[PDB]
Amino acid sequence: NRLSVFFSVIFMTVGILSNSLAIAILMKAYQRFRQKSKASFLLLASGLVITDFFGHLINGAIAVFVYASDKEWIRFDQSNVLCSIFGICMVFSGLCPLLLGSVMAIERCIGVTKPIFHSTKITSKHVKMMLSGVCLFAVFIALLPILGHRDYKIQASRTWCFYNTEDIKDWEDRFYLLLFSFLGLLALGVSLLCNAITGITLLRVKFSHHLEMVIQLLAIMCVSCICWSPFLVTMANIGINGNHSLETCETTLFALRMATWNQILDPWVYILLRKAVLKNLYKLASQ
Amino acid sequence: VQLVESGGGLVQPGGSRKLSCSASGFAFSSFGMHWVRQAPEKGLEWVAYISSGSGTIYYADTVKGRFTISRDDPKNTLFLQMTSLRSEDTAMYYCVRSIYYYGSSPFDFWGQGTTLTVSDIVMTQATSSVPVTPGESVSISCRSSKSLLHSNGNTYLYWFLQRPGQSPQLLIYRMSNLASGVPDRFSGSGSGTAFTLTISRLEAEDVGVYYCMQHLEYPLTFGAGTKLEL
Amino acid sequence: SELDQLRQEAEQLKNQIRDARKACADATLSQITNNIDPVGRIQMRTRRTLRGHLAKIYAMHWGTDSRLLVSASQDGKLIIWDSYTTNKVHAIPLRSSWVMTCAYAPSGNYVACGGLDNICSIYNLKTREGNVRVSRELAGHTGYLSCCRFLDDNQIVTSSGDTTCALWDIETGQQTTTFTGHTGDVMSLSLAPDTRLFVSGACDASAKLWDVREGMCRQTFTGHESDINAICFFPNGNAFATGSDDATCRLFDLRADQELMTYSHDNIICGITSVSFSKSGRLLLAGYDDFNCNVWDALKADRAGVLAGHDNRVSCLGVTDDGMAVATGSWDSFLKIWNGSS
Amino acid sequence: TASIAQARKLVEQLKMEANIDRIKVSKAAADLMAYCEAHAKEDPLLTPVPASENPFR
Amino acid sequence: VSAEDKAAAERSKMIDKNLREDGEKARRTLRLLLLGADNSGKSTIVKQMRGIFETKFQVDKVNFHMFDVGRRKWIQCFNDVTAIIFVVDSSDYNRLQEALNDFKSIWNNRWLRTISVILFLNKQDLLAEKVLAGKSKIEDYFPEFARYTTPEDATPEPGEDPRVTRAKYFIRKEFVDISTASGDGRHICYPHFTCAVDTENARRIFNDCKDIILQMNLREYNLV
Ligand SMILES: CCCCC[C@H](O)/C=C/[C@@H]1[C@@H](C/C=C\CCCC(=O)O)[C@@H](O)C[C@H]1O
Repeated sequence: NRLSVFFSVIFMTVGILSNSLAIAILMKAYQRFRQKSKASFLLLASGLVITDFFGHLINGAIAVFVYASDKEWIRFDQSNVLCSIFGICMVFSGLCPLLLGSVMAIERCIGVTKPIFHSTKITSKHVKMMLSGVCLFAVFIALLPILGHRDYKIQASRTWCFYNTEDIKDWEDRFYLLLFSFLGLLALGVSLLCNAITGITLLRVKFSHHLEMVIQLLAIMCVSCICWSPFLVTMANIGINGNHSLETCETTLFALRMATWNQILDPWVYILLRKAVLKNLYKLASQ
Repeated sequence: VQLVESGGGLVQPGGSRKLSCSASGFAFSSFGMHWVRQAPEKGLEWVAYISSGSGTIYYADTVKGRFTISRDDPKNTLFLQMTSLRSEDTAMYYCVRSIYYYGSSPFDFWGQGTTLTVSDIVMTQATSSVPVTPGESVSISCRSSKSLLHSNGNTYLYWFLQRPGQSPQLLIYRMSNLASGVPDRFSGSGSGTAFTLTISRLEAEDVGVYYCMQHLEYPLTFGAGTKLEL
Repeated sequence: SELDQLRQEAEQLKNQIRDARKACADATLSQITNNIDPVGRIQMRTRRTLRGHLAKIYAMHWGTDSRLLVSASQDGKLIIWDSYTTNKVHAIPLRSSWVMTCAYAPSGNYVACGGLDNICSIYNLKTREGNVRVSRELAGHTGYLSCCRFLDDNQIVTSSGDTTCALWDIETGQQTTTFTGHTGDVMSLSLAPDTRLFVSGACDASAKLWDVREGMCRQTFTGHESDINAICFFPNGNAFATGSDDATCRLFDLRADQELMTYSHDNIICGITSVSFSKSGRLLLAGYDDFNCNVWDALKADRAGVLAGHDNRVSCLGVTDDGMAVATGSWDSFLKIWNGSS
Repeated sequence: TASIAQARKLVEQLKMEANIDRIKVSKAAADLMAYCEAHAKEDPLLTPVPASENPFR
Repeated sequence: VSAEDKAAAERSKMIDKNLREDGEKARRTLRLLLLGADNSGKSTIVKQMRGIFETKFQVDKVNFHMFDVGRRKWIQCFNDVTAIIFVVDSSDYNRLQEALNDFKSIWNNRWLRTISVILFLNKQDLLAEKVLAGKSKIEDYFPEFARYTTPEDATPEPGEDPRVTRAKYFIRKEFVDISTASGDGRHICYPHFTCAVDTENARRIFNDCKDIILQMNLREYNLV
C-alpha cells in the first residue's frame, strides 16, 4: 500500500546524484584549500559524502531487487545471508553519518573558538585518525549483533532488515536498540551543542563570512534533527516499551524515509547549498 | 668507518652466545646490517639481515628460528643472539653494512670478525685454485642457477676479495660497477647466468679468494670461492 | 661637461648597435619557417607525480642520467628523487629554509642550493659515512641567490639579487670571476653546452651573454617589457629563449645579436616562470602563473600543447638530457613527469 | 667623481658589443631550422616513443 | 620488484616518515614577516617582545617566528606566512607618504592577496608631543586634513587631547583607506597605536593572529 518500488528508486536516484555532485565539487575544492591549511573540514566532509554515497547505493540496490522479487525472502534468502548483510549495511549507513556530523561539529567548534590551537596542535594525522576511528567504531557497532550470536530480523514491511523490534524478550535484544538510539541521540546532542557554541561565538565576534556560516549551522542543526529524531526516538521507544509500544509498521516506515533524507540533504546542507558552490553550478549549466 | 665484533669464544653444544658489533665512524642507523659467517677452511655464508630502522628482517634456513638479530642505534651496536648452537655453527662471524638506494653500494664494508667455537640460487665457481704470476691478467668466472638480470635492467652480482688473514672486501657490485677505493684494473662483465671478473696486471695484493654473491633475492648465496696463488 | 659629453656618446653607441642589428635583419624567422609543416598537437600525460614536499617547490634540476633529480622547497628540504620509481633517494635538511634554486652536478656527486641567506651551499652526496653533508658554503654575494649551475665538481656559476653573477672555485671557496653589468636583480642563468658562455636574465628586461674564461659581457639583448624570470639556451648553443613578466617568450640569436621570434598569445596575461627546450629544440616549454605549462612550436610560434595538471603556479620545469620526459614543479608542492604516447 | 667613472665604463662596454660580426637573420634562422630537422627523429617529446621504449610507463 | 628495490622503497618510506614529522613541528609555530622603514623602530618592538634576522617569542604557550629581512621578487618567499607586521613612524609627517606608498605595494601585491597585515603605527609618544608643540602641521603635507573631523563613534583613550585623537584617526584612516580600496575581504589590516615603551605588542599580535586564522577557517568552511 504505502510502500512501492518507485519510492526507494527515486530516493536512491536522487541521493546518488546529490552525493556524486558533492564529491566532484569536494575534489576540486580540496586541492585549492589543502595548500592554505590542512583543510580538516574538507576531509571530514569528503568522508561524509562518500559514506552516504555507499549507503544510498548498497541499501538502495538491495531494496530494488527485493521489490522485484515480490518480497519472497524465504524463496530467495533461505540461508539468511542477504538479510544479515542488509542489517549490517543499514546500521552502518545510519550510525556513520550521525557520528561524522558529531565530529565535524567538534572539529569546527575548535577551529572557531580556538583557531590557533586548531592550527598549531591538531595535525593532518589526527583528522584522518578521527575519520578512520569513526568509521571503525561504526563497523564495530554494526558487527556487534553478529559477535553477540544475534542476527538482524526482517522488518514488518518485508523490504528491509534491521534490529529485532517485534516481540523483544531477552535483555540483550533490547540492548541493541537502546545502544543504537543512545549513540544516535548522543551524536545528535553533541552536534547540536557544538554547532550552537560555534554559532554563538561567531555572532558575538561578528558584532564577512560569519552570516554564511551561521546560516549553514542552522541548516545543519534543523535537518539533522527533523530527519533523525522520528527514527531514533522510535527505536528508543521500542527498546523500553517493547511490544506494548504503539510503533506500527507505518510509523516506523515513515520514520525511516525521513532519516533517509538526512543523507540526501547532507550534500546540500554541507556542500551544495553554498554561495560559492551555487555560482559555479550556474555557469556550468550555461556552458 | 669501523666495525668491531666481540662475544665469540668456545661454547658447549646446545648453548647460547651473544655477539655484539660496535659501529663507529659512520651513520649506523641509516645502514642495513648483515651477519656473514665463514666456517674454518670454508666459504662465506650469509646468516641474517636487519634493515634500516629494524623494519625488515631475513634469516637463512639453516639458522631461522634459532638466531635473533637486533640493533641498538643509540648505542651503535648490532646484536646476534644465538641459541641451540650446533657444531656446524663454528665459524668467524662478520659484521657487514649495506645501504640500499638508487646507485648505492651494498656490502661496501666488512667487520674484523669474531671467532665462535662449538665443541635457493646456487653460485658455482668451478675453479677453486688458479696459478697466477705478477703482471699477468687473470680471469675468474661465475655461474648462477637462475638468471640474475632483473626486469629493471639490473644484474645483481657482487664480487668480494678476501686477502689471507683479513676481512672480505667488495670489488664489484651489480656485476659491472667498480667499488670505491678499488684499483681500476679490476673489471666485471657478464650476461644472464654467466659472469667474469678480470684482473689486469695482477699484483701481490691481488692474491686472495674471490667470491661471487647474488643479491637478486633472499637468501643471499655466495660462490664456493676461487683462490689465486703465486 | 665631461659627463654630459660622455653620456651623449653612449647614446650614439646605442644607435650604432641598433642600426647594425637592423642591417642584418634581412628576413624574419616566421618568413623562413613558414614552409615547414606544423608539429601538430603535442599531447603529454602525467606519467609520475612526486609527492613529499610540504611547502612551495621553488626549483628542480634533472641529473645527467635522466633518472635522478633534485627539488628545492621552502620547507627546508632538498630532496633527491628517483623519477622512475618515485623513491626518495636523499632528504637534505637545509640550514636556511628560504631556498630559491637548486643545482645537480653533472657528475652526480654534489648538489647545490641557495636562497635568501646569500649562501650557495655545496652538499656531498658520496660520503663514506652514508649521509649527505655540507662540503662548502660559498659566501660573498650580498643578495639572494636566484640561480646556480655546475660546470664541474670544482666550478659553479651563481646569479644573485645584488645584480651580479659569479664563478666560484669550490675547493678554495672563493670567486674566481665576478660578473657585473646588470642594473636589476639577476633571476636566472643558462650555461651553454660547451660551458664557455652563459646567458643571464635580470629584472631590467635584458639578457647578457657572458664569457666564463674572459669574464666580461659579450652581448646584450633587449625587447622584454618587464623582469626576466627564466632563461634557457638552445640545444646547439647558438640561441636562447627568455621568459618575462610581460607574458611573452622571446628567441634571441647570439650571432645575429637580436630577437628572432616572440611567443605570445592574447589569452595569456600572466608572467612566465620557467622555459626549456626539447632535445631537438623544435618545442619550447614555458611555465606560467595561470597554473599551466604551454608547449610552443619554437620555429613557428604556435602553441602546440598545454600541460595543465597543477593547482598552483608552475615555478619550474626541466627536460632530461635524453629528452624523454619533462618534469614540472609548482607551488602546490607536487612534481609531475610528462611525455607523449604513440 | 663616481658618476664620471661609471660613464666611461658604460661607453667602453658599448664599443665592444658594436664591433662584433653579425650574420644575416635568414642565415641564423636557417641554422635553427636545419638543426631541428636534423634532430627531429631523436626527440621523444616531439615524436612520442613506443610504450616499450618509454621509461615512464 | 627486486630485493634491493624493496630495501630502497623501505628507505623512501622512512624518509617520508621524517618529512611528515618535520612538517608537524613546523606548523607548531606561527610565521610573521616583519617590515618597516629605517625610522620605523621595529627593532625596539622586537626586542621588547623578546641577511635574515629571526626572533622567537611566546604568548600563552604559542610560539611566534618573526623574520626581519635585512623587493618585488624575494617577497614571494613569504607567500604563506600568517601575517605581515608593517611598522611605521607616525610622528614623521615628511615620510608618511613613503609609508602609504610602501603599504600600497605590499597590500596590492599579486602574491600577497591572502596575507593579512598587522599595522603598527609606532612612536605615538612622539606623535602626541609633535601635535602639542604645533611647530609642524599635518595639513602642510595632507591638504584634506583641514576638512577632516573626528567621527562621533571614536573612542579616544582617557586623558588624551582631542588634537592628538584627531591626528591619530587621520593617520590611521589613510592606511585603512588603502586596505579597504581592494581585496574584497581576502585579507584584513589590523592597525594599532604603539610606543617605544609599550609592552602589549606581543599580545596584540596574538589576538590579531587568532582573527587571521579564524578568517582562514571561515573561508574553508564556506567557500567549498
Ligand atoms: C537506519 C539508517 C538508514 C539510512 C540508510 C541511507 O541513509 C538511505 C538508504 C535508502 C534505502 C532504504 C532501505 C530500505 C528502504 C525501505 C523503505 C521501502 O521499502 O519503501 C533505500 O530506500 C534507498 C536509500 O536512500
